[PDB]
Amino acid sequence: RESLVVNYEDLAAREHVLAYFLPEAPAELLQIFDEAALEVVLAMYPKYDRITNHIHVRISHLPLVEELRSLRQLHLNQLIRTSGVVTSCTGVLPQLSMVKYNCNKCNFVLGPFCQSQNQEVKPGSCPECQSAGPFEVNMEETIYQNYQRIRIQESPGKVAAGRLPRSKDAILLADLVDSCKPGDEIELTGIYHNNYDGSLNTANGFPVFATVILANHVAKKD
Amino acid sequence: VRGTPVRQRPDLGSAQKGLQVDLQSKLVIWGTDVNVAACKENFQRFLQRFIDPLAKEEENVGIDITEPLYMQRLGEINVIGEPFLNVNCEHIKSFDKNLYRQLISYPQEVIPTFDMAVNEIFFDRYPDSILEHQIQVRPFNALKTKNMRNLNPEDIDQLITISGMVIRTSQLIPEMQEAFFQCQVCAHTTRVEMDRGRIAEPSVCGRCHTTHSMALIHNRSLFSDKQMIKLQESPEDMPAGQTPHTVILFAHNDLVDKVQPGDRVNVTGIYRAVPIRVNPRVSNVKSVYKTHIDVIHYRKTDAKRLHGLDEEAEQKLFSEKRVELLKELSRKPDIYERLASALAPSIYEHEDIKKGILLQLFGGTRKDFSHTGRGKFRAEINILLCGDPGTSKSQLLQYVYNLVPRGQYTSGKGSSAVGLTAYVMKDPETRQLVLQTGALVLSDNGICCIDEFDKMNESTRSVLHEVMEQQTLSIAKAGIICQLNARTSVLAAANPIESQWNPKKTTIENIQLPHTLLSRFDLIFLMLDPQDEAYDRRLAHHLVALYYQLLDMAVLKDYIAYAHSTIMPRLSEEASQALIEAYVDMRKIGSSRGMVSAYPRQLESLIRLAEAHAKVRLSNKVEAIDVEEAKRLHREALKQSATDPRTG
Amino acid sequence: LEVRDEVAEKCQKLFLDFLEEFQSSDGEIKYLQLAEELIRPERNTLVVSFVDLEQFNQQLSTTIQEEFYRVYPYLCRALKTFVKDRKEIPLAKDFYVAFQDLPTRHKIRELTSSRIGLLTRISGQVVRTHPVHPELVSGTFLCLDCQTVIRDVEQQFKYTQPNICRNPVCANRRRFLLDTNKSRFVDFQKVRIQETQAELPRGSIPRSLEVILRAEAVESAQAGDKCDFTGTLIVVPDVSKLSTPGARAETNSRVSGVDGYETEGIRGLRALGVRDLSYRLVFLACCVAPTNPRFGGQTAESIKNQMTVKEWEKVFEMSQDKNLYHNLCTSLFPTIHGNDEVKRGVLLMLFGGVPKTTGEGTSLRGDINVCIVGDPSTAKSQFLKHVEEFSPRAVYTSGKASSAAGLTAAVVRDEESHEFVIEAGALMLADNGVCCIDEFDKMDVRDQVAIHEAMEQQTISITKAGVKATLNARTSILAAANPISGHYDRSKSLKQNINLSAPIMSRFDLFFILVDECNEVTDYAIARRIVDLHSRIEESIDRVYSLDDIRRYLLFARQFKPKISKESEDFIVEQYKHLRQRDGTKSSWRITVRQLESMIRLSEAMARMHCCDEVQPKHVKEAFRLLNKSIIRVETP
Amino acid sequence: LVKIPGIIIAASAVRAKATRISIQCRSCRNTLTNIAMRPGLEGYALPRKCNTDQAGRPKCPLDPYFIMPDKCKCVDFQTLKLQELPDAVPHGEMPRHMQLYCDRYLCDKVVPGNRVTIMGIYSIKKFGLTRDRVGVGIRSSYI
Amino acid sequence: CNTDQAGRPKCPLDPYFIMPDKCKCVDFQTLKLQELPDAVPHGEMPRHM
Ligand SMILES: Nc1ncnc2c1ncn2[C@@H]1O[C@H](COP(=O)(O)OP(=O)(O)O)[C@@H](O)[C@H]1O
Ligand SMILES: [Mg+2]
Ligand SMILES: [Zn+2]
Ligand SMILES: [Zn+2]
Ligand SMILES: [Zn+2]
Ligand SMILES: [Zn+2]
Repeated sequence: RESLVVNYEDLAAREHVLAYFLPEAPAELLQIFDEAALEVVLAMYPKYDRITNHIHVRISHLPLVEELRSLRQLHLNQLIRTSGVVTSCTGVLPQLSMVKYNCNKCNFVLGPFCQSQNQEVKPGSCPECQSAGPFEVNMEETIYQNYQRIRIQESPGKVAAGRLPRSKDAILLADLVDSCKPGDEIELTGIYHNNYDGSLNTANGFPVFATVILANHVAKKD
Repeated sequence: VRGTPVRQRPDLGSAQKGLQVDLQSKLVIWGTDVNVAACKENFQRFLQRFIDPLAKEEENVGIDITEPLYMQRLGEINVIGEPFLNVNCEHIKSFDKNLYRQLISYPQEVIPTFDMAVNEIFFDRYPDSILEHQIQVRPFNALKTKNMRNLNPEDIDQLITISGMVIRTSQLIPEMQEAFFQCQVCAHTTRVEMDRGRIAEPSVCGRCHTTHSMALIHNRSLFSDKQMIKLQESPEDMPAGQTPHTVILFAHNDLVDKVQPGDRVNVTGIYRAVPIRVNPRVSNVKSVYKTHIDVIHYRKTDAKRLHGLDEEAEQKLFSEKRVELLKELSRKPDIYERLASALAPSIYEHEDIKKGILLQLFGGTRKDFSHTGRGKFRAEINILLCGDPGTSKSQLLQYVYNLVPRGQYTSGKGSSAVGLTAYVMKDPETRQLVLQTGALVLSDNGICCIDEFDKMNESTRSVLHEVMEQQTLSIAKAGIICQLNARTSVLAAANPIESQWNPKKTTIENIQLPHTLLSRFDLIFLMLDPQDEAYDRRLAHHLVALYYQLLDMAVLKDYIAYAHSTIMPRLSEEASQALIEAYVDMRKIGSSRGMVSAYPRQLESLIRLAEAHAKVRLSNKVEAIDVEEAKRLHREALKQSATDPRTG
Repeated sequence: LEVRDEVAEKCQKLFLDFLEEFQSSDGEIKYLQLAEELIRPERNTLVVSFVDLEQFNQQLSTTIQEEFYRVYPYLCRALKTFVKDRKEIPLAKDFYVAFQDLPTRHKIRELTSSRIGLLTRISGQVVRTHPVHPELVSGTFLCLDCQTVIRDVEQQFKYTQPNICRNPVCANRRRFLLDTNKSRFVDFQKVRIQETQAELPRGSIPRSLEVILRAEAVESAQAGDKCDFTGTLIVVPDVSKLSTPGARAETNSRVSGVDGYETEGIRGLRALGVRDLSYRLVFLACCVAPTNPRFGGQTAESIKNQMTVKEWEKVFEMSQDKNLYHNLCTSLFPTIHGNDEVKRGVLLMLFGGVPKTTGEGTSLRGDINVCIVGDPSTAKSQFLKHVEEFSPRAVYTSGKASSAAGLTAAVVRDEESHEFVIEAGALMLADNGVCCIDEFDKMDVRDQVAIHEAMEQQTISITKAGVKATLNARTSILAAANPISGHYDRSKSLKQNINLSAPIMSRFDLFFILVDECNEVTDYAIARRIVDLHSRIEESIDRVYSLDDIRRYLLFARQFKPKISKESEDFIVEQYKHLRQRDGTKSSWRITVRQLESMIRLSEAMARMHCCDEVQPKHVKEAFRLLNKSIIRVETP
Repeated sequence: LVKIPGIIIAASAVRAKATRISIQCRSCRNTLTNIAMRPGLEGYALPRKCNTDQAGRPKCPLDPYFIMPDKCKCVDFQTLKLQELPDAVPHGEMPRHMQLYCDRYLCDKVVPGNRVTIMGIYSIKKFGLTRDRVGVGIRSSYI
Repeated sequence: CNTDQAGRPKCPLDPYFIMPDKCKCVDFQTLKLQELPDAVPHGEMPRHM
């Protein structure tokens, strides 16, 4: 399953300092937890390394649960818990994870560049011919990861008297794809995220930023 | 000049070089023959020495005729505080033809000289007056251009006057006038005024001498106001085959929001031709130029229409002598008959119909029911005419349309629901989706004349229920949902079934209109044809004398405007009792089979007609005579007398 | 030497003095007590009364009003210092100053350019509200030519890069990289408002403009509400598709292109930096309040607390007032004679029942729908207009003037982001309220289907233009219907008289028939009432309770959810048996279990009207009587 | 290599995809015949410099090559839209889709409506690694 | 290239060649000048321009 679910309640009960650190710096703490869990599972079953060579630590039972209407810039880059109903869910697209390239000027295979969720990895020169030539992805050597884009809106039952439900986009990566369906009632724990490419830097536009939620954990309620 | 700021005039466009050329080897401006000094002196002479010989006291209100007209205007300006001097181009032409020609052909140059002259005179006199800005002179009444499409390119960038109808008015466009730059290093601030439509940015700080550190702060600049007026020209010279013309006008900083849709105006402004960019994102411009009018002066006055809402609202509209004359006319015994006979002098012996039309023009008493929580009450008078296509019903509708301001016309199936209420169109000058009004909304505070009301499909006919009941129009479409106001008076004309009133059928079936629609009308006139030799001979002589060809329209306009402005009739006790009795009797008579029944809507119709008659008499108090006239009119129209319980 | 804005600094000092010295009647520092609450997170605005400011220092208030835009940042910094020297708020936290109670109010038509940048207050009707996106207020850029960091460059309602790299020997004016982790953001919402009905001139569309709500004002205005926004008219640059050249900005440096690089055409424009100066008026609202607040101060206790002492005393008096039923009827419809049953039905509609959801999930409707069918000129439209004017969240529409999109909802795409905004329709604006459909019969089936789905499942499902949503529409329906041929026929059934679809008719809780009986007594009474109304306009109306009091009482009572006791159950079943026996002459429409459901809802509405915690046999009896009277007999020769 | 069942709901016209191209320099007119195009949805970045500059000291420009059409070995290629089997779509769900690229003799082999089984390479568009679409590192997949 | 392109492929990056026939050339001479021997300080190498 390549995934390990850890209760935030027990995490705070045992090691509270990390529990406090987690919402403020979700990306870094999650990466460190990923590496630690990978090492522990390798020690338990050394033969497991040949399966995806990567483990995802999901967090459950986050104490503070916000609401889609109550997400403000104050929450950026923090692990927030919300609930909602999926309105749209695109198909499971394949995303670049450790991308390798072909220099289409000498055919050398530029090595594996880790693909981040916020910036399109682009190489510089070719280490062999030192050319900034076009380059092109080498799909045979590249290793991908599942990417699903869902939209979760406020439950109409939870919407107020005079109000329209608000919707937030979320990204499921490589273990959560197709873990929810349009119409499902889901709790989403994820990083309210802003710094990928979303900035209306075009004319006739206020400098507002689009936002998404890097889903770190999903729990259907049914 | 008294140190008061000289306000920039966007209506004159971006300034020019103002280059001067000596015509000898006198000192004209390049490309013109204006001679700013001579022009200014001549305009001062005109302003201080113009007397209109054949003027009339009625025409000029609050102005001593013998004293110089525009000097009195300057006195009024000093009294009030609005630095706008409206000057008549016909007066300029009469005083000096050459000055008039120079003003017409070179407005952008001549007008500022007039501003200078007027300010010099006005501060040489009244030297202690306070004004937010110098005086601006607005010429108008130029030699009327009959058809705006007779204008050749050799008439570009010059003053013209056109007559038209306001179709649409855009939102306010903030036009920059003084950019405010601030250094992002040392915060030194400077201001750059519009040079020729361009703002030359600092490019270097005058404080720390850093290059390209001065950023333009948008909301600390000085801005102007601009508005786009889509006006459908109403030319009086119409050649064969030419279609209606729509023209674009631009109003600047004080004429913004001075005209609403449906308003018929005479606009005086500069005929401007401008390039059009092939794309919004490129600076290439098509070799063909599109023209538009930069507005200088609105004129809401017309000699062949009633007085507009703004004119009536303005207090100093009538002289005391004119007010007393109108009061005398109201004091006459047969003022109602006199006004009715004045209406439509070319149509013979429709006394009751013309009385109904007169009451429609006068309207009822506008009442505020907000506290009651009852909803607006229609004070307008709705009239239906019924008769074959041999009577003057259509002529009456055309006369009302050509008479009233804010008069819209519709006929047969040439209209639709969306085209009568509102729709959405991509503005073909800003490429934005703007909402456009229908005929009913365009005639908001006026009259909609609907000919051939019978041959009008139910989809468009059903809209009139809301207009004639609530005076509102609740358009609830995808983009925006809003309740427009259409306080219009309906003048409908419908034909009988089988296009003739067959005496073998009762009135209701001959009319062929729903009970609800007929009840929404407060007057119905069955223009039946009596087989009377006397009537036929009188009408024949009338028509032949018309072919081989009074109460003046001016005093008619004045009477109606005065009545609307001041008279606000209220119900007296005797009128209230008379109305109650009249409604009960009307219900009793109309409870027959084929008669047009009566409802509380008919009671309200009687109330409105009584208020209208009170206005006609300038009573300011509704009473028994008014109620009796309302009842008699509502009976004679629809001919309750000639009918019987066995309707037919 | 970083030239100082002396006027703004003086304003800042004076405003800080006002904050730290001004006191209320009690004599304590009211704004100190208020700023005590600013320490908590998700709380970064202080509300200050312009009345208090003017009282403390008239010159300061006038300066702020006349130079609001330029001085506002200094006021914010003053508030920041005021909070800091007291408490330990985070160093990076920003504070904002909202102003309220501005004495003067302007009109959206009067929002001219002369009002740009100076404090103002306007009244508008919210059309739609966009989502809450972070906005860039000041970003720190990196130069891609020399890696110099240009720090704290302000954003003027547009993505603005540094005008020039700081490094003197580097003229980079294009290649900058924003540093998001170093930039600061503020909450941002764009809400489209339009001119109110009163302000409309003759023959004009309501002018619409968008207002910008910053932090702490970002979800206070909702579509359809009447709200007063206080802030500053501003201009935001726009790339407008004007076919004609207009105002342009270019450098004053007198450069010229050499042969082969002639500064002409697109190259010349790009070299001179020619850029069009096109602006559009936008409103930057620092605060929003309801135009006509319901309470001077969402459960029953919360509403009670929100009420003032006088308001709650009045509500309690009305609740304790026996005959409150008739009193409310008369107050709501003082100008309508007769039709006591219709008035009672409309009142019970305004109050509503208790919606429920079964264990299986079925949503039992809780709000009642009323349809008035009658002869022409019988006050059906007047009832609809009365309810629209009185009730909040009371929308009105005609039979055929609205489309499906304009009657349920529509979808547009957020012009400032990737998300989708939902333009609410009439049935959404009437959510948790009333929708008044006049000429209900004259509506096309394409819209009757939408209305039926609304009345059926209390929701509107929209799948359009790239978005799917399920809006909630818990709106009661007040319909006005003309009988076929215009005049109701007493010898036929209701279905034969009206042309409403059977599914539509079946779920109308109450159907009131207004037959125009030509009776002398009623004629005289109605004539007297009408003539009295037209003679004594402002007087002649003596409603024992004002509309505002009734609205407050409705808002308080709606929070009550009456129970149903066993005695009430027994009485209900007995009354249903009696009504069924009535059904067994021929009624204008049969009696099914839908009549029992309507009666239960009416009993709940009566209990809620009296604010009782238990449905009582008196309420059940009143509901049964109303329903029985509504169901008329079909008289035939 | 993947074998999947589906139903073709569309089939684009059959067009010409080049398998070989001959590019000629504008200055010296020298050619670079027979450049092996990759198969599938993929493009080719033309050489920026005329390598045959040794025939004369004066040099050819930058980006000098024009593709010569008449010297291209083209083949039939077609685009089809496969839709999941209706009996395969779970109860409450949407039909998944896929894009099919068909070659010389796979063109017009099937028509809209046919229920087919496709054996092919699961590949992503490779066209130069360059409001909506907030994702990064995502390329149009196809079979 | 300045030429107003008519939608064709644009001219190359460095398209310009000198037209020696269409040039106006003038005489130009380079001279060496030396500090006058008397003007040179006693112990000093002469300056050159
Ligand atoms: N019973 C009544 N009490 C008070 N006013 C009435 C009554 N009946 C009719 N009216 C008046 O007559 C007019 C007709 O009412 P309206 O709502 O248009 O009826 P309908 O719905 O049949 O069109 C209204 O202006 C109303 O004030
Ligand atoms: Mg009605
Ligand atoms: Zn290489
Ligand atoms: Zn500086
Ligand atoms: Zn730099
Ligand atoms: Zn070559």
